[PDB]
Amino acid sequence: MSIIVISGCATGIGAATRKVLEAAGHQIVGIDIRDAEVIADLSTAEGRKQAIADVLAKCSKGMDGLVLCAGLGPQTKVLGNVVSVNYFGATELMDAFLPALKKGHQPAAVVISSVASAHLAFDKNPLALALEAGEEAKARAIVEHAGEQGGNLAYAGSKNALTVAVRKRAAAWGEAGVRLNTIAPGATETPFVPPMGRRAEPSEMASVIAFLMSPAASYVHGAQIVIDGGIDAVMRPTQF
Amino acid sequence: MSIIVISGCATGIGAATRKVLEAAGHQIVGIDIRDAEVIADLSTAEGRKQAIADVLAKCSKGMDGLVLCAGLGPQTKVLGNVVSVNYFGATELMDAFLPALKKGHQPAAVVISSVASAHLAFDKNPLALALEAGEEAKARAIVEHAGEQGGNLAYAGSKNALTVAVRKRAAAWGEAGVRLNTIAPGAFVPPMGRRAEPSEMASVIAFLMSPAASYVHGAQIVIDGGIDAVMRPTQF
Ligand SMILES: NC(=O)c1ccc[n+]([C@@H]2O[C@H](COP(=O)([O-])OP(=O)(O)OC[C@H]3O[C@@H](n4cnc5c(N)ncnc54)[C@H](O)[C@@H]3O)[C@@H](O)[C@H]2O)c1
Ligand SMILES: NC(=O)c1ccc[n+]([C@@H]2O[C@H](COP(=O)([O-])OP(=O)(O)OC[C@H]3O[C@@H](n4cnc5c(N)ncnc54)[C@H](O)[C@@H]3O)[C@@H](O)[C@H]2O)c1
Repeated sequence: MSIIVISGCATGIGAATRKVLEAAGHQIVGIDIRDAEVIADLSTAEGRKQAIADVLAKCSKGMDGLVLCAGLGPQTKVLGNVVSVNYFGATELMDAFLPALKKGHQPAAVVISSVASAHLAFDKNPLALALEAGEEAKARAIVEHAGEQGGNLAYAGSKNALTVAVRKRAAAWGEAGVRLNTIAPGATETPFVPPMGRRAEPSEMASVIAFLMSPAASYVHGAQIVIDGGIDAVMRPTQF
Repeated sequence: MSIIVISGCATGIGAATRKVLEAAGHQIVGIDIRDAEVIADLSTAEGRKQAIADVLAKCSKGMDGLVLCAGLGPQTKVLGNVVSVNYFGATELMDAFLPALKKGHQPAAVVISSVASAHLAFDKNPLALALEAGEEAKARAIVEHAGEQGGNLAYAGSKNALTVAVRKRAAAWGEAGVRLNTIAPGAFVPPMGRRAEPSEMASVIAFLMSPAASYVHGAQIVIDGGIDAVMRPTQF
């Protein structure tokens, strides 16, 4: 009846989000390497193509929501996968799912970026043009040839490009009647109480996603919601 | 039982916020020039000081929340008031209420800034140094001698300084165990294709004042139907 598609649903935020949205009465179609209705590794072009097809086959009448939580962190063995999953794993899926989203009830989507998205300027992001141009092989080569902290480049670079990608889609998605926002998590407890000085439980990310997926955020669109206990504000008080 | 102080409660977002927070079971202590438990004019230092004392008198045991919605837009007769209310009307109150908030239950505060806060860079803000130093007379003088479109300067400049002020208070409020965030209402046709209802600003404030936002602090939530994204895709 009310379908919400969730990538990266097996663990962390994706899993916590699935739990919350399921309690809200939604039917979840998850995408992940395991424990998901759609088994897929989004690190390759073919893998996402198949994941997209498998999802749509289950959402012929459309979908009410989309939450893209799949992601890989810095210090991932093969840095090329960080770029593939973090960027294309999100961009290709949201772009292919928009038609189905347009047919849903109060359709909304949330993309999980990262506070890291702001540690680099898009115009000075070594991956920007390649990613924006869909040149996956090139983007993966950039980080695998970066050397020193190529991990941070791959992570912050993909996330920064991802947040911009989402923001540049605001006009089109708005026209389609589908809200699209990102959350930018800070330190999460992935293997109430004031936020400053502690990590967040994955559920604290999920509670914000639920809000962004609900009528309470009916006028929130194209925004990046930072969920980091205040760290970003201390670091960049004049930058927002 | 659960007290939430709301400035600018008489109309707009402040009125809608009072409504939603009351529907949640909160007791509201409003601050405004009319239709409020605390009648006050935040455009002057003495007005704020009196407003602060009147509120604290009703919150001797503390308060659970604070929502600062008082504000004046560009094209206000006397521009000095735009700066006084938008900036000092917010900063002096949040600073004076922190001790009370600290005594609260899951205390949180929301300041209403504006997407206009992003139209200027803090280091290029003619009011920045003046407002940060608490030089109200000088700040009012700047906008009153700005001539053409002093209204946009007063507004954007006060809002920009406000967001920065709130962010510069993240460390202290974080240490005090009180969350402090801002929402930046939109202020042509947005991507979502329509104007916002005050209730759509209030529902976000309600969220920020709730446990659902337990890990959201020092953030500025833009509520503008997508305009900011279209205008500043690479800036956030
Ligand atoms: N915890 C943090 O420090 C932090 C901070 C900022 C942003 N984030 C972001 O939040 C999101 C979720 O992070 P998390 O901390 O909950 O991690 P997690 O490991 O709990 O979840 C990540 C998910 O991505 C899936 N995944 C990984 N590679 C995949 C692939 N190649 N194909 C398909 N699915 C794949 C995993 O199976 C997993 O379910 C990510 O986008 C991440 O970058 C995390
Ligand atoms: N929705 C929008 O158009 C929009 C856009 C961007 C920012 N904002 C900001 O949101 C806040 C409230 O906006 P609104 O649209 O609900 O406005 P509104 O006019 O409906 O409410 C503003 C409130 O401020 C009060 N106020 C004005 N001067 C005061 C003073 N000198 N002393 C005490 N109280 C005073 C008013 O009486 C009123 O209750 C303001 O800070 C405003 O700048 C609104």
